[PDB]
Amino acid sequence: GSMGTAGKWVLCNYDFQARNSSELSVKQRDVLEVLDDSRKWWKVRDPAGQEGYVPYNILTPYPG
Amino acid sequence: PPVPNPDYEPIR
Repeated sequence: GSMGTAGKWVLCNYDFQARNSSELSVKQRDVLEVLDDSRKWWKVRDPAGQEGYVPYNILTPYPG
Repeated sequence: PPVPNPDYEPIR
């Protein structure tokens, strides 16, 4: 149920693990919905329904 | 070199 756009799709270049509640656990070759992109860490959502921060270094602009 | 400078307004 997609009401409208707000971010984009970004692929994970590398894997990571959520060491705190402010962050998330993601793997390379996965794609995530960004929500905020104005700083060093972007607010995205996993396909399982979980929101938090991940480093922009492992994120890349996916063409869809 | 992943994990850049610490982000503002955390979830904790």
